[PDB]
Amino acid sequence: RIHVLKNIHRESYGGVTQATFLNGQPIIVTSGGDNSLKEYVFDPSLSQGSGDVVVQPPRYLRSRGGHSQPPSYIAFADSQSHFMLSASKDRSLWSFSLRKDAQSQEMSQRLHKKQDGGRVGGSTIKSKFPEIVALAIENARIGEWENIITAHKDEKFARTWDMRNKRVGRWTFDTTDDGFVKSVAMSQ
Amino acid sequence: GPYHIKYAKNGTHLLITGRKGHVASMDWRKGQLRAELFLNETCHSATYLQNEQYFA
Amino acid sequence: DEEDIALEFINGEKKDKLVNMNSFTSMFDNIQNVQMDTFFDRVMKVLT
Amino acid sequence: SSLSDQLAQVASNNATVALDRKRRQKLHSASLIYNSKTAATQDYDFIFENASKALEELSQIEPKFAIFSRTLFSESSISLDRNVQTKEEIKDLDNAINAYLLLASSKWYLAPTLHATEWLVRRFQIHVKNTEMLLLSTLNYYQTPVFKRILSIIKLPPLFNCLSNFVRSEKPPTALTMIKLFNDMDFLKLYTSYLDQCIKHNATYTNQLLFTTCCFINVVAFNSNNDEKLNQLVPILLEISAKLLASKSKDCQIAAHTILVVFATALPLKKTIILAAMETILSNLDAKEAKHSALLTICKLFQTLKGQGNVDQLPSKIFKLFDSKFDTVSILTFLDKEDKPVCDKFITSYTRSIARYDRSKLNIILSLLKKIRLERYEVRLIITDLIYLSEILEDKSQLVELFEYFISINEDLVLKCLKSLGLTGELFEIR
Amino acid sequence: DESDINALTKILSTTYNYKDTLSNSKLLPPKKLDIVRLKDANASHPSHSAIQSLSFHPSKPLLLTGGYDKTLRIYHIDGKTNHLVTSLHLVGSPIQTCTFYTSLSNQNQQNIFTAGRRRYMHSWDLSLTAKIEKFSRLYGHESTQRSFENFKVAHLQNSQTNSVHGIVLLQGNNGWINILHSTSGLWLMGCKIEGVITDFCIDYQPISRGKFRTILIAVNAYGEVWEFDLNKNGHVIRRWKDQGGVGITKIQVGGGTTTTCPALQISKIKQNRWLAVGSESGFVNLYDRNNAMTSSTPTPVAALDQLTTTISNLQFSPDGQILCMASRAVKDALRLVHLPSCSVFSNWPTSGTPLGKVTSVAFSPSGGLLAVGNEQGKVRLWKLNHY
Amino acid sequence: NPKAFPLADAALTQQILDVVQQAANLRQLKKGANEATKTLNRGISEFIIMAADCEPIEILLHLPLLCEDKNVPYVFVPSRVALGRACGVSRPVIAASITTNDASAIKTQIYAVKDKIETLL
Amino acid sequence: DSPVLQSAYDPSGQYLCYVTVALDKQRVGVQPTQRATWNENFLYLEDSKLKVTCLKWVNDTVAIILGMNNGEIWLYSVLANEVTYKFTTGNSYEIKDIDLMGNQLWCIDSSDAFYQFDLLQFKLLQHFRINNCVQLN
Amino acid sequence: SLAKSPASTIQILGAEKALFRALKTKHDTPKYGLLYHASLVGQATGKNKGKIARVLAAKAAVSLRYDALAEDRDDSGDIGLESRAKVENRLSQLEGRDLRTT
RNA sequence: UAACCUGAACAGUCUCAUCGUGGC
Repeated sequence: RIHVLKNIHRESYGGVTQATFLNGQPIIVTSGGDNSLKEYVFDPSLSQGSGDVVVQPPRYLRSRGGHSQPPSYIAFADSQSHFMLSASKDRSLWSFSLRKDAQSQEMSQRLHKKQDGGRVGGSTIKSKFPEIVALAIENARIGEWENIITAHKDEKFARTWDMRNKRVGRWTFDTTDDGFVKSVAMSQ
Repeated sequence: GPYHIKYAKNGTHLLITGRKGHVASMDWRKGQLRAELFLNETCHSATYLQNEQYFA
Repeated sequence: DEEDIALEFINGEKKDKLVNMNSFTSMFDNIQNVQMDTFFDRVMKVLT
Repeated sequence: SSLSDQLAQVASNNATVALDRKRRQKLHSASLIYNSKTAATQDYDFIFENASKALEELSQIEPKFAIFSRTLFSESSISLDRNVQTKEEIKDLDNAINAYLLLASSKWYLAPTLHATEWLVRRFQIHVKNTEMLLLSTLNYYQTPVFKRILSIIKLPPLFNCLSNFVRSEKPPTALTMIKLFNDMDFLKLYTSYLDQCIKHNATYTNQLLFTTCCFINVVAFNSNNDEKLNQLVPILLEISAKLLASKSKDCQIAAHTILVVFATALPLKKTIILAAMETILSNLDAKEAKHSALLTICKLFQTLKGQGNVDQLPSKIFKLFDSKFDTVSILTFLDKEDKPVCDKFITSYTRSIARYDRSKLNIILSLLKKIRLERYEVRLIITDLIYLSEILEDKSQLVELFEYFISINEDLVLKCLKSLGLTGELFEIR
Repeated sequence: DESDINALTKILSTTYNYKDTLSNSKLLPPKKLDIVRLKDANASHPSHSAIQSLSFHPSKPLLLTGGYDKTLRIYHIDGKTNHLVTSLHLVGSPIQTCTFYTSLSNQNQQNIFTAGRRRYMHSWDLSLTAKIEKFSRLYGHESTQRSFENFKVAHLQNSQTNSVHGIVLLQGNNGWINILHSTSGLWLMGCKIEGVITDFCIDYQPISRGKFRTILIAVNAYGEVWEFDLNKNGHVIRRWKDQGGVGITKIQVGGGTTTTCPALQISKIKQNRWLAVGSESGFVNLYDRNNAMTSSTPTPVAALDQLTTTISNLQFSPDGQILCMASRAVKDALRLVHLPSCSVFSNWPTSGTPLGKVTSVAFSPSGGLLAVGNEQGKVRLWKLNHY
Repeated sequence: NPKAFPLADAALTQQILDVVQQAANLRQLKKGANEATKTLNRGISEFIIMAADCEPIEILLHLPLLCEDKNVPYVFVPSRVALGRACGVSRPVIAASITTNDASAIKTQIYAVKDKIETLL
Repeated sequence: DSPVLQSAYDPSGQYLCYVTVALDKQRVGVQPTQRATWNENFLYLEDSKLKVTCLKWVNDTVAIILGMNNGEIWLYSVLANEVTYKFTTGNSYEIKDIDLMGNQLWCIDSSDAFYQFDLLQFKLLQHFRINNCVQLN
Repeated sequence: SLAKSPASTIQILGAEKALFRALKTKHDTPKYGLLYHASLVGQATGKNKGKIARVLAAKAAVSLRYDALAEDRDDSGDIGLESRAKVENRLSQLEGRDLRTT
């Protein structure tokens, strides 16, 4: 048994639904019911004499994907109707392209560093943010600082995001009255 | 660009020219290149003179 | 009394030696022309 | 990619072809005996004739080199150039070189093998073409100047990357460097394939088995604190344990015993894996030192076994196989040793398998559990299946005297098991 | 090539996991814990002081916290929402030790005994107004007991009837332990050790059906340990010496019924297997009382040295497989040492565990659940997934 | 061990190890046999504590021989493990010299323990 | 948030059944809604991860059916303190809802399956599943 | 008189003029002395021959004052042999390390 | 009666050490 790629697709959406080798090629395309299509490639062997017994494990290559759950919120990122921000119940914020579907990219949730230098809390096993109730994007100062302000399900602070970097921001705005965020806005 | 090829008169050295600017003189049968110069105007052709030591 | 049986089962457990990073680093010095059964009991002395 | 990268690839392909005098000198001065200024002036006839002398010496020491005198050391091979024949002739002579190297891996302490493989280094360029097999064959000799010499002249493979600060150095690689070399996974797959060819062609020698087992148990020791690396590592070293147990050498069998005992005490393996491991241990047990190591190995592998199901009766096939390899006198004697091994859970499983599968040898289980002391759950399960033995078959003096032993010690416990199932007056009326 | 001694190869080619699965383990794996963090137990209602003592209920899901702000709070704990059951503020009486007592006869009393640096000790009778009584009479022995701080509650049998009653045990000045009734407050007996009494613990051992025996185990500062049989008159049965150990702060037993893992039913009383003597340098000797009740200079099975300042808590988990060393002197000084292997778990606590300055610790009797109270006034709560 | 003269009883060894612990907190002791003999040579030791627990005791019983030349008090305690705990290191300590000081906070405790030592000489 | 995880009245609103956590294990208790007509004993779920997903009062030995998260419907009498009968499906899927009409119990599964049980016969009568209904709760 | 000297003195015992010039001006003292010609220090190489000159002087102080101060001594080399085993495996564990990165 | 020691008893207005720089 060469290798096992575990959790290559979600079991709840069907597992790996079709996997096929492109023939003559060391690349295999998988697709699952979680709205995802991946490719995995076999690199050539690392031993220069044996080869057939030292099989390097398959690594990841390109993939396309979308939301695995129906989206819960929708906004347009700019006045040109090129990108649109889209948040789903599977707790991901995607930025989908209306012009060319290769440009669709998941906004990353990799947090910044704390401003003073203290530790940030949270679980070690990183999971995605609670699913997005509302959002408000105003790209007047885009690239300059935080640009999207978003409000999640049953939590008392609103995160920010940067659409230029396509990532989370440094700030989570609290409500200061122990109430969940019911709306967000931002000025132009 | 498209590469004009040229060999030395004994087959030891190879001289390639890109159409864009990339001229490389090399020992194609070892792995030794001895000139890789990017002359950013459109080059057309090259040749060795009497050696791998000079090329036009 | 299944809790009492479970407590006597976890009570009849004896202290063992665990493998460290460096429980076997000092064997290369004396793997020279000794026999393999002497190596086996030299390992078993480390494990016990 | 870039042009200098693609040209480095074509240099690495054309590494061995001498395309002028300076490359021929730099490429022919790589000797294993002489220094560069002598080695560059030597011929093929000179190094061939004294390598043929050394192969005659090596062949009268060990007579399996005569066919290498027929093919690899013949006089057609003076003019045989390596990089002028096709891939099929290349793979023919490269498994010829692999055969010579894993035959002469054992002989590396005596100078005829140095002067003989000098000709493989200088004619067939095996320091740069067949280099992985050369390193893997002489890996044992790493404190020695012959491994210093092959490291000085070698071109190092990408799997052997940590030896790159010990090439052209005056000090030998250290043991921690050897464990860092073995700690990779692709290197572990490479070395286990090398051992598979060794075990297949019957060339495993005891210095190699010692070095291999030392580096393996140090890999397990280094990875003893990350379970995902141990779990990546289990079907490699247990596979090589199966392939060492599936051979005839007592030395390689107890090498596999060492690997199995360290690996089972490093992580708690599955019960069925431990049982199949003891089946593979017993299925080829022929020696005596192998029997000593096999009994100690099966005892520790059953000791390192937790949960509901540690001390069941081991099944009928494996129990009668363990009987055919180890009878009663062997088990009783080994328990009577004053060094006191820890044989608790295995001896409990053994006596319960006797009570389910033999039903004649109960005086011996009285004597052996008189010898060694057990725990409360062990003797509780023993007396429960003795109670079931009394209720299935008629209760004679051997079962009666067993219950006299279980009355003479810990009578409250046998009362507790009878009250959990049965009655004391009813059991005394039974027997 | 082929169509379809190989037992190991076949079992490896079929298996994919290679370790014990979930519940066919029944005893803890060493060196790697499995411990999730729950909601902080006193997060619902904050504490106004360092949390000086902490005890779970023997049966109910209740956690009693208490500290120098002279109030004691009971929390219904669960995973999500640890709420506050009730809360009683004793004015002018800062509390230092607070214990759920639950008798063995009817298991229906549910007293809370609490005490601080005072010449009295309160006893709240749990009734879900609040009826509390005050013990303030040492019946002739007030000179040798000037502060009710260090008490422990235990069970005692009459040994001519099979009638048990609770005793509280007060650690006094000279070497004295004053044992007195937990309902009437009558001074029953006293046990004097020779030196500076620093700590003590209670061991029980069964004798027959329905009879057990209570042993008080009291340690000098120097390291010498007295064991008093006190189901008879409080007379010494064993006197031994701790190997090493010069400033001795805390002794504990474990592996059976301690005062912190209490038995609900008299037939469920067990003999303790382990005994840990933790010292001022952070050294914790560990003795195995399945063989170390005979030697009279017994050697420890291991001396742990992992945390370097003064041992102020050391508690055994109810199964008796983890010991918890803890120090209130520096921050984050808590270790969980697995035993019998006597090896500290290396994956918890990490550098980011919000342990704080650990000034109390408690183990749940059923759930497998740590509560750790620090000097900021926070009980943090963890669940061990082996249980 | 028989040849470990004056050995302390429990009360004297408890107060010896108490003054060792507070001298270790005041950084006023030299722990180890070689450092004890260095303080013996330099004449800056108040008294020497040794352990009657080392398996060769002859690695110890040489600093008595230059204690009785400089008439500095010396004493034996029964446990090298407990002496190491008192000195406040993680290793067993075989001998320890409490060094001299005249502005020391624990000067009175050092003097009381050394008088109790030189009563039994 | 509330500690009471599940709760339901009997018909006529005379008793309240309620599932709360008790130090990592679920417990099911019944209280009378007026004392003028405590109840200190609970059903204890003995596993730390087995939990009640739904509950329904039956209507005459009075009982609760507790739909668990391991493909079981426990049937638990309240005057006594044991689960009297353990209905089980063939699976391990948590069950999202139950109901009953008379003696005929019906239940839905996390694999969107319908099961029918008979309280008078203690048997799984029917098992089926229907198209385009795929997230039933 | 050699037995009642500390192990640091037994380390530097031969190198008195280098020692006292390197103390009377504030320089770095020698590390070998007369003990440099021991076979173990010969086996060491680098700065760890200073290191095992130190550990060899420590174990040599142990063995030397055992020999001078024992009365039930047996002339059989037992304490010196266990001390030599300690020094040899210490020399092994600091010749096994290497300052290179592999 | 006291003195002294001692329990987690310096340190957010951060405390302390050491080497320097400029003017305690």
